[PDB]
Amino acid sequence: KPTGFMEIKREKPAERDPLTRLKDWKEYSAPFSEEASKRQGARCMDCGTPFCQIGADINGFTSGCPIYNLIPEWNGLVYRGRWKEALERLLKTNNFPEFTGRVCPAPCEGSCTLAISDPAVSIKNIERTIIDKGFENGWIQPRIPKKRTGKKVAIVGSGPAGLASADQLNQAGHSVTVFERADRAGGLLTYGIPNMKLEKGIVERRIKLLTQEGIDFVTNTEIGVDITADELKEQFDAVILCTGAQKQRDLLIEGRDSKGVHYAMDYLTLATKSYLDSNFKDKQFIDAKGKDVIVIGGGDTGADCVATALRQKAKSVHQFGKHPKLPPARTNDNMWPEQPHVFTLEYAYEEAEAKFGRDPREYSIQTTKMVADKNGKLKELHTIQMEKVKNEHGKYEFRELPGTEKVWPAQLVFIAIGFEGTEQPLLKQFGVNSVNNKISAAYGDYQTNIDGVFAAGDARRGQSLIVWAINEGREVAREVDRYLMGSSVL
Amino acid sequence: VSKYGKSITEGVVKVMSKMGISTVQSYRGAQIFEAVGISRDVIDRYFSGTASQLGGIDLQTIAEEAQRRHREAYQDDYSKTLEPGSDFQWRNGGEHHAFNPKTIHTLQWACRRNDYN
Amino acid sequence: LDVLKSTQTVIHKALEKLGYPEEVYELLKEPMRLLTVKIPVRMDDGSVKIFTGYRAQHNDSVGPTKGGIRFHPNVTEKEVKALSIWMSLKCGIIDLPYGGGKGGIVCDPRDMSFRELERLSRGYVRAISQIVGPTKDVPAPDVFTNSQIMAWMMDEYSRIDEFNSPGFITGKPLVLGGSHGRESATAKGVTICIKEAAKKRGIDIKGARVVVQGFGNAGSYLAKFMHDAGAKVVGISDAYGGLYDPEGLDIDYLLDRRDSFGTVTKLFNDTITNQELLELDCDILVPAAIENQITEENAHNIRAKIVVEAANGPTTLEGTKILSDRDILLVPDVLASAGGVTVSYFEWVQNNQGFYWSEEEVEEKLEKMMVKSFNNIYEMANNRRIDMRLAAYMVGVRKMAEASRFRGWI
Amino acid sequence: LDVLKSTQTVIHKALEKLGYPEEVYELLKEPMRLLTVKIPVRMDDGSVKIFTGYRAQHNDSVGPTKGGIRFHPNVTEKEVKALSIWMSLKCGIIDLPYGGGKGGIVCDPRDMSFRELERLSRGYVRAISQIVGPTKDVPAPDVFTNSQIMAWMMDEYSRIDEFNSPGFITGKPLVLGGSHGRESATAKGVTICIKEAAKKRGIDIKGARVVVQGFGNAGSYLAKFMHDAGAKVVGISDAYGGLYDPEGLDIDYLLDRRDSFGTVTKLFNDTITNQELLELDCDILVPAAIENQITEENAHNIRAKIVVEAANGPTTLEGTKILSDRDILLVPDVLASAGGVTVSYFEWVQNNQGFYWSEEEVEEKLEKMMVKSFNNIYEMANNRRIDMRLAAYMVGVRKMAEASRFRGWI
Ligand SMILES: Cc1cc2nc3c(=O)[nH]c(=O)nc-3n(C[C@H](O)[C@H](O)[C@H](O)COP(=O)(O)OP(=O)(O)OC[C@H]3O[C@@H](n4cnc5c(N)ncnc54)[C@H](O)[C@@H]3O)c2cc1C
Ligand code: SF4
Ligand code: SF4
Repeated sequence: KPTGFMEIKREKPAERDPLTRLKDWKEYSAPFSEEASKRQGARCMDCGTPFCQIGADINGFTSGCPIYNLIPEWNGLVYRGRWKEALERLLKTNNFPEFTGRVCPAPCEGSCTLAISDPAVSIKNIERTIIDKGFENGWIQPRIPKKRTGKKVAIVGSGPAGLASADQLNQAGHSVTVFERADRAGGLLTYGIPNMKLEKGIVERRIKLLTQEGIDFVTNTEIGVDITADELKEQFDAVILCTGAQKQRDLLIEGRDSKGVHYAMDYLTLATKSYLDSNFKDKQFIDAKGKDVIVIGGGDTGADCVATALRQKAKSVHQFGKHPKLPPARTNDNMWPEQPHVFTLEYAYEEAEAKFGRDPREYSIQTTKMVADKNGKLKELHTIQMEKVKNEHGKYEFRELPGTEKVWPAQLVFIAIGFEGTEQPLLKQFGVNSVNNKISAAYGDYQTNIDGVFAAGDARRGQSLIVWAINEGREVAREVDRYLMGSSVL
Repeated sequence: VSKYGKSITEGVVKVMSKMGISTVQSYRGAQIFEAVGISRDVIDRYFSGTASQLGGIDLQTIAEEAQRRHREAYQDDYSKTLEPGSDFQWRNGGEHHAFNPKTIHTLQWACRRNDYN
Repeated sequence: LDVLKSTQTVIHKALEKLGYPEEVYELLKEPMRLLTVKIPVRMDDGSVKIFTGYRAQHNDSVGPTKGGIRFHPNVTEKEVKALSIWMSLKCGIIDLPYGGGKGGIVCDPRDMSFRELERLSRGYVRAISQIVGPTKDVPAPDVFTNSQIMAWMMDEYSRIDEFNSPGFITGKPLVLGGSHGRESATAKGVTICIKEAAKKRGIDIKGARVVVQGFGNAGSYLAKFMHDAGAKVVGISDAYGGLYDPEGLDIDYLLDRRDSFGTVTKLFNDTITNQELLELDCDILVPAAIENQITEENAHNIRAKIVVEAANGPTTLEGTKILSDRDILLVPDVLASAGGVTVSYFEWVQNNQGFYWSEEEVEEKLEKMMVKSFNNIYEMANNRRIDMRLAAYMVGVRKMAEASRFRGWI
Repeated sequence: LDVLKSTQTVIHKALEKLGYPEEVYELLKEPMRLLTVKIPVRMDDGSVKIFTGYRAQHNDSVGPTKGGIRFHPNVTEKEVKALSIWMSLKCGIIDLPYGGGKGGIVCDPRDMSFRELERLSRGYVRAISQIVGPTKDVPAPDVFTNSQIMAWMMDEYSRIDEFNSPGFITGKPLVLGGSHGRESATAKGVTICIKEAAKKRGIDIKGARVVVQGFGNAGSYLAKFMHDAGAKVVGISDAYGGLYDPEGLDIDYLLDRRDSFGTVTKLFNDTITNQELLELDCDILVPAAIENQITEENAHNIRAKIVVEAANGPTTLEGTKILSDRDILLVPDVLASAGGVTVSYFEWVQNNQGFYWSEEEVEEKLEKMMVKSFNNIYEMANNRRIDMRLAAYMVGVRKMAEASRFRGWI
């Protein structure tokens, strides 16, 4: 008779104190101990018809673990105390637990049955604890599939989708090659996501495991001007286009020409590469120690930019966003089957609040910007308040408040208001057709206009998560396996 | 082993009590099942006395199903785990159920909003 | 793997306690005639597979040899020799004119068929007919072996020797010239032994509390004999659990409802596991079930005054030591389970004489032999400050060693 | 350690080349009756020590079994079985009605005394008298065994069977009913084989250059026979060296001066080591000395057209391959050294018939058998592109396998 959901109160692991979180570039959290993990796992009530596994687009927002993790099963196993079996069940479906556990924002936590008026079960933390203990005990070893048939797939892009597809194809028994521009494989996991979230040691270890499997990565190959599509097709049967989505939309507003305005992706890549190279001693990155920092565009990118600026010890940081501040609890037009929209207060914000004593505040909302300053470097930024109003047929509209004009001092500025499709029309060597810079394909049956060309990941998904990328990689791997050999269980 | 045997015997006794046949010897001959989806010809040939309404699948279809299951199971060249069942619970990608989460929360939302679409 | 070494060590201990020189140990450590043969066989499909046979005569100084035959798929030479020595110890303890031996075949009666088993046994006899005869060897029933195989073996030896030899092989069917009571021999032996042990320890058999875990033929017959004698049974167990009633359990009703397997537990009633059954209050405890049950944890929980190991080595050395320290009489299995050997010997004597006794005569002779043997071993074990297992081994080896010394092989 | 595995591998190769199923291999890999016995013995001082015996009958489908007996202190079951299979191969090659076998005792004839050896042999026969008889087994002389032991064994079997059985055991003294030429059988066999090999290869025996390293009884008799035939000997060696003379060596004088050991080298004269002796020019080379002499280093130095391995496996696989590549005829030892077995068979036939032949008749029959066997094996080895060792093994196994198939054990 499980009763944990009412006889236990949700807790959190041992996190490093915020006042020391700003000094060492290391993981800012640790997994549960044995007893704490067992207690947390006991909370899940063997939920029938679980809502933590639906994994489908609901009302424009994801809900449930898209890769269909056997969450009730390995929660029960965690409670029981058998860990190798739980690891086996987890790896049955998921392929990158060490990234999903410590990166994924956990829509499963937000949306499940137990989340009705009560804190949800820490699925993400249980998964992270399971995978970390497995790695520490060294139960994970290369599979080395004995069966192999001479074939060739040339996955392009080292992102999570590319890595998952390569692993699945290698387990199937088809030789693959990963073409990447950057020095190190991983894609976003290497440069985009900060060291804070994903210490690159784990990424490197996983890539070494894949190389031991025999993926045989090749680096510094932009597969554009360097290698032509016709030759690629002739030398390789299929090609899994995990090309990524790195084009970022720009603000067509006057004043965005002066030096100082930078792109969040380029800045993060430069900082991470510098750290991985020489502990940011090369002096080939962007410094903001004695200057103000303003980031435009709320979300994960904005949070990462704020964290990086804080670690670089900028004097002041302010985050701007048009969307009104989210409420502190569920509202009438939001329900537990859907991902909530409650105040989150994730990392990089409580730390800013604690460290900043003169200005202990964050989340300056309801205004983005307009025309900036000139004469060399940025001196000041103008801003005006907008409010969401109903127009026409009860349709949201953004109208500015003329009397709320304000001036902020900003010398460095970042733009991370969103992203666009793949890098088109740069990669026009193939015959694929795009609608909004995203290559055209449907969920399942990714066979595009040209034979042997398959969409995958954010290239067709727009903007998504690592779990979405992994699901797309697995599905495209199955699709191409069926296309080549006809019969393939998975 | 002993506990499993005792429990299975208790269950058999319960199934007997459901119908009212109080003797395993009598139930043994008794054919107290009603095939749902088996052809009348097949029933007459092999399950004579059993009741069937719609006829249904044939010996060839049964053989094809068995062969498909056997071939998939003996292929099984990807993992060393048993796929999760879906007889008494819903798991994504498993056997379909009448009350899936999509239907459940759509019905709840519609009922709470008084919206017809 | 350790069976042969353990047998050699116990034999060495017994010989050292006797005080005989090391020549007797050198002679008795190893069987004197081990034969390995290959038996051609024809299957139903027509293909031919070769089964590996075995046969060991530990010693024949006393007279004709004897041993069982097990169709166990893991039979090996080490096990065969150990079983031969063990059977020789049994014969020495019971004071029979047998020396000891054992045979076996590497096969699987499960997948083997009826006619194929017939042909297998017949080929086995055709293979080992040379060193087997009325004055040389005497097969007997054992694991995966019974009356039909005995009858086939008898028929074939009659064919090969050209004259009837019913006494050639024991354990035959009744019509072929078997002996009555072949199924209750073990129960009768344990009944005599428990009676004598209670008499010697002063425990009155009338009203004595008894527990019989393991309700096969041995358990059923033992319970019936105890009920007939007068002692009350306050516990029974089987593969499906057990029961408990301090004031009897209606053994007559239990035997009346006894099924083919001996299962007696109800369906919708909770049962008692053997672990807790062992702890129940009782005067005499009779473990006749799976081996390795009495150990350190339950040694302090056992309460019976007399423990009879009808099974084969159900206890361990630690449990034996704890029971000896607690002063609980422990009947060796070698003496507890000799009823089968005794009834086989009686059957052989009946065949040799050509005249068949009756149930009462077999009863009287068996009880006389058992009581005499038990009294002798008890007297020796009280004369020498040792454990009853050591006394049994010592008594068994005494006759063999002394007969060898007379015959002058040493 | 590897003798049994090597024997099994060569048997498997021969059976595979024949093309018979795997059932014959399964039956023939292992001897069908291995007996281990313990023989009590009384020493001069009065103490008693127990010797471990052995006996193996590889097969008896053809008829009565046969085998030698070695009093070698390191005799073991693996060696006994390997020697039994080897003797069976010899019998099959020579086309005898024997199946094959071998016996042995773990003892030391060096420290053993005369009367003690007498008692040891007598106890051995008393031990294994059951499975040994004129139609079941036939001992024969071997390492650390000779006519006196044969005579004692015969005397005792006469005592135990109550009637004279001179044909029970071979290799008896002449007065007891032995056969003449028992000492020159190997020499006569090698003489016939060398003659036939020279005839087949076209080398004229008259004036043929011959080298005989190892000058025991076999070497001495072979040299005398070669000299009588006409071939010139251009080399002899012994434990003390050798000689060399391209135009003869006066074999008559060498045999006249031959001592008990066969040593012939002078005292104050330098001698030639066998390593350089092997390299001397000659038509036929006859290594009858220590084993493992022909190897890779001297394979390129050997010059003889015909090499006869009168000893037991004097060469190695690499040397055999090199000689085959060089196209040098290599006589298998199995056929080279079968004279002893052939003369033992003739002795057994003479005893069974009760009439004794003469030296001329034995000579004629032995040469007929040897020439027929050599011609058959040569024809088969030329029909099938294989080595003569493989042909010998194949021919030997053919008869045994085919007889088993007829008798229906498979
Ligand atoms: C908690 C969380 C935080 C996140 N934070 C961020 C963030 O800060 N920034 C962000 O951008 N996303 C972020 N994301 C989104 C996530 O990183 C991506 O959606 C996803 O990981 C990219 O998947 P991919 O397989 O396309 O990888 P990609 O890295 O997009 O795969 C493309 C790879 O190929 C290379 N490549 C580029 N052009 C070519 C070409 N023409 N030919 C060949 N190779 C080429 C790229 O350099 C890259 O290595 C976050 C997601 C989560 C869940
Ligand atoms: S991958 Fe994300 S959604 Fe899926 S179980 Fe892990 S934390 Fe939850
Ligand atoms: S997370 Fe929610 S839906 Fe999933 S098993 Fe737990 S209670 Fe059930």
